[PDB]
Amino acid sequence: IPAPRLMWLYRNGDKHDDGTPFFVRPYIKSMESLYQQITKEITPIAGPVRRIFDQNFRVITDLDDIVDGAKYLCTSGEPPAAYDRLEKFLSE
Repeated sequence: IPAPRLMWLYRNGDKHDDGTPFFVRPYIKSMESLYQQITKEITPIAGPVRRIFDQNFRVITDLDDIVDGAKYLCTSGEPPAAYDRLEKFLSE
């Protein structure tokens, strides 16, 4: 049983978002449960979170795929924002 993994959450389309740290507690078992807790934290101006992308724009489909310390782009069902809005999300 791992310790709670850390996600650096980025608000889709908010080019000034410097990232919001979020700890995935071990009880979270479904994606919708995770989306709900993430929505509470970052409150996207486009509605509750429905999609989370890693920095290679792969959609997260299961909790086991989350990487401690990785950065994630959260959308409300829209595609990722234009590239020039993604500089902070995409920086190493």
